[PDB]
Amino acid sequence: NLTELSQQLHKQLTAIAALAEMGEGGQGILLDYLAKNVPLEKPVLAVGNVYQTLRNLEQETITTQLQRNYPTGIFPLQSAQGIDYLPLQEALGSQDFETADEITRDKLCELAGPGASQRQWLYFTEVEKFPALDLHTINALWWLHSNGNFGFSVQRRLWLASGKEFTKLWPKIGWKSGNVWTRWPKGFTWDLSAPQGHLPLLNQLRGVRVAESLYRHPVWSQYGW
Repeated sequence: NLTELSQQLHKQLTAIAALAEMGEGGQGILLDYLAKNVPLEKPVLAVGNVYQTLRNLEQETITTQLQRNYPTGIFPLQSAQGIDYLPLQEALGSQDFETADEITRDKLCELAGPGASQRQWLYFTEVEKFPALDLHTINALWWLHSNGNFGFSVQRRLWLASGKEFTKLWPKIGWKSGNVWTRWPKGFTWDLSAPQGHLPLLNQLRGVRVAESLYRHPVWSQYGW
């Protein structure tokens, strides 16, 4: 039974869900799966789902073991500018998407430099000059810890599937409901019941220029997003 479920890891989510509900046996299988695939070299959703499913059990022994074996998560926290992405990983690992959103916004300004860090918002030109590596790390964390539901890559593909029309994009990802913009922060859905691409948020107070620059950034094609 359990070995059959083990082979389903390589549809994958159903097996993962089943294993986690099967006591020490199934969880032992999940834990062993991480040991054979962590650290990731490329983002693999199954690995993210295994880690997050185990985290979601909220059992002390599992959580402690995960924190001990994988203190920085399952994905290398790489930065072309030496930025620390652990607080982001920790927020996503705790499924605190609201905090993760806040951190991501702060990290993008930090990535852009002292100018954006001071004014606390971005210019589209700064977005164009973002290093691909940092965007990859940030997006991977969102993607891996949300069953592929969240991430700029997710928003970008929906945008492409909308003929690059932002007015069609907003209702799909829940940032607009007809003629009314979703109100920050209470109007947004900070959990996995949110629509595909709902997070991270990109404030439209200053237009779509930042968003478009981000979606058109070479990182997505370069890293196979």
